[PDB]
Amino acid sequence: LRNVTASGVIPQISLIMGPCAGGAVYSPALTDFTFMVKDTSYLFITGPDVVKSVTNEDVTQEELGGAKTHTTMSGVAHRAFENDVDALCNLRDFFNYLPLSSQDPAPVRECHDPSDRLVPELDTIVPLESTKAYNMVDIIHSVVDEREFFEIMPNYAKNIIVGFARMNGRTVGIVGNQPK
Amino acid sequence: NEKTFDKILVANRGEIACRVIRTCKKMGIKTVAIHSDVDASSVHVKMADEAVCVGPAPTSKSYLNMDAIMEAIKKTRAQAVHPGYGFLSENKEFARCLAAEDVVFIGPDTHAIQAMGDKIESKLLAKKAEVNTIPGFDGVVKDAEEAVRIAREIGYPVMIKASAGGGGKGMRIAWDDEETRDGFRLSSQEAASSFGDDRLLIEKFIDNPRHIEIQVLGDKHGNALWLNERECSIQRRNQKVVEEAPSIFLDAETRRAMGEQAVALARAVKYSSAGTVEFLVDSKKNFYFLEMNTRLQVEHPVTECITGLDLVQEMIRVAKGYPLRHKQADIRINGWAVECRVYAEDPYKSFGLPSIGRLSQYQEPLHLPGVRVDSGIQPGSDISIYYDPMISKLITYGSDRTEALKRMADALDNYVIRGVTHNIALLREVIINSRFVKGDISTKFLSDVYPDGFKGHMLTKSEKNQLLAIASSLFVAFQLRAQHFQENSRMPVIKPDIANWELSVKLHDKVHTVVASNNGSVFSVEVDGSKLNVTSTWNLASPLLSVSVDGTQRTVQCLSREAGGNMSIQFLGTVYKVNILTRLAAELNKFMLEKVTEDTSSVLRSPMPGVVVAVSVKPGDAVAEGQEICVIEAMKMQNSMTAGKTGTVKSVHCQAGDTVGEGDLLVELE
Repeated sequence: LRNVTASGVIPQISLIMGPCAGGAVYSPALTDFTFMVKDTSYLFITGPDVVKSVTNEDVTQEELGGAKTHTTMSGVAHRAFENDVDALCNLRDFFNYLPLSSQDPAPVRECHDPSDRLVPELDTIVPLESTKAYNMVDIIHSVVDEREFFEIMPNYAKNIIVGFARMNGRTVGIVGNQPK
Repeated sequence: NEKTFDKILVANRGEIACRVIRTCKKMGIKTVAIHSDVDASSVHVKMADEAVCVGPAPTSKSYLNMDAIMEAIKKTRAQAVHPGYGFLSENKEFARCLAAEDVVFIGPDTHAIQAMGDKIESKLLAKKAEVNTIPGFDGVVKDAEEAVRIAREIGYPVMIKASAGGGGKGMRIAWDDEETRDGFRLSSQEAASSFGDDRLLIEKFIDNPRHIEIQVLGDKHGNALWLNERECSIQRRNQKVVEEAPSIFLDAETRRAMGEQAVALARAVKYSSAGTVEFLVDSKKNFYFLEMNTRLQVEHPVTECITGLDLVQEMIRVAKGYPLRHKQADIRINGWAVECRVYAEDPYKSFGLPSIGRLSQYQEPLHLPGVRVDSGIQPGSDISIYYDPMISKLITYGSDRTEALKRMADALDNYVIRGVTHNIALLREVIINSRFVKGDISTKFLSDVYPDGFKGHMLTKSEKNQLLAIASSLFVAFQLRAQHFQENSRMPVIKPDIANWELSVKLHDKVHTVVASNNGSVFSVEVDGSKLNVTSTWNLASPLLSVSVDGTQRTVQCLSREAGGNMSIQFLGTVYKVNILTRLAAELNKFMLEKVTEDTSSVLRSPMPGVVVAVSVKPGDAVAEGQEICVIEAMKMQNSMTAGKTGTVKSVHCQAGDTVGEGDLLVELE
């Protein structure tokens, strides 16, 4: 209930760092973003034993609810990290982007990249022949401040790109088609 | 005020086309340029007043397709053609077609090019011009007195070689007649015992064969001027990397003797353009004719700087038939110039390996003193598989050799190239190398100085401490900037009050304890017990960061960084990967399990269902990283598959016209 009451009021972030089974999996699903640690965390309502007993399927915990499964197949997790330390560092970095509540504007921090910087490399990025693809991530990197881009679901549904970046120090959300 | 061709067509791509166009605009000549399909937006096409496509991307179908160029010349009413270097500079047939259409060719006559083209005649012409002899002996050496006769005809030093065998068995250098008699006797006995063949050959030998070449300028009137020599000894894979003028080895007497003999040869063959007479020079300053280049060379700018002369302008004036305005006595050596050709190659693989990609950012260091850059690329340029990897010629000029070498090192540290791998690290290390600085150089310099391979700069204890301090200061600066939010009335921010940052920094499998504090823009860093001070503006967005460590000025680049702690730093031209953690984070990291990390990129598989349009590789072929292996079509998008890494094709599992599926093996790389 509290999760649902807090949705859209204050950001909520979940980091799955170990086993997580049963109804406990639903609270992270209600939060805004879910991150997973590789090889040591998993999410599933029912464990492999019940799956084998009921549907006669053989699967391991990693296959059933591993970080790779939920970051590449189910679209449940947003990012997978190598370690607890790496995950926590990236979590701090990510938290830097968000506002504290819906009553506050988008965070604006000190910026060194000039807002009028030209990007001549984009003048020929798009091939003339519509049968050749390019990488939209290159355009995104060129346009944003310091070429820094925090991508969301980088390995899931790769035909679209979503993420966080900064323009003139102000947090922005990037959505783009991926012709590649 | 000097009449010249009204319009000129430059049949070349890359830096040379841009270089010629700049001169034509300077002289008021209108310009036309030829481009393949892929080079449509290249700087030369943009620079040219008019441009014409001459064909498909492969060079054979474009630059070497004379018919397409000829139609273009007719279409543009082009008065004259400048061929630059490579491609059709030396092709006789093109000159004939130009002559048929009454188009002036800016260069020498076909006979002069052909005469030098033949090795056998070129020597007879060199002997007749009385230039240092380079004799070739087709017959066998019968005895030790015939060996001495032949050695005197060739000139000392000579190399005695066995006709059979390999690996340098039965080879001897002889410096005089007595060493020839023993060298022949010993080599014949060694060859008879090792190979059952006593037949010997005698060729000239060159101690430390420094490659020294004299530029020459010729006119229809028959007047000729010698330009000062150029040292091009530093070379990789038979391709020159660093060139300098004048040579640090030649005195005023030898240099003049070389210049006079090069002009004697040029007059003997009635040369009518800028050219180069190449020599091998031994440790005793004996010089021997190698070949006479009959085209403007790539290393022409270093000569232009010391002489003060524009070779392209002179080539155009001679083509109009205007007489030369200079006499040998007017040609001085002013200062010192060094050129370092820049390539898109991995210096670490072999000495150079071709690399391909889009230049996502490119910034030349022109602002720095005594720097001239000859390039044919811009930001967004695509270094393609079809052509030479040369990014630019980087040239530095000084009042003396030291000043030129210092400005170069500074220029290489200030050169920004992003999106391809490049040889700047190798160039920068050659320029500062104690042998190169002393002028102890030969054509073997790169193999002698780096026998195992290029491993990048090697840091001295002080350099390592400076690099660690700079990295720690950069890390702390990023962390500090992370805390500078704008005012939030609802929730004021509370500054994290930290006086000292304790960091574990991993450089090369070694972990260093660092304690960093700051005051204003000054960072005090204790590295393993050594105190350093780092000062800078700490602009974290600019590609180049200038810092002062204990008063020593450094220019560093931050190529990439991650929240985890990884950081790539270009320092002294080399890219070092460091990993920075806080002390507590480093301590807690000890409980993390090392992962398998097994992910082979050798196998290349199909990402999505489709039809294989074409396959660009076959077993045994060499593929550079990022090089296309095959193209897959789906929903008419011509998807391209790229090689994971540089290597060869162990096996090709796909064929054109075959409907592949996702997760299907396409090719294997070693």
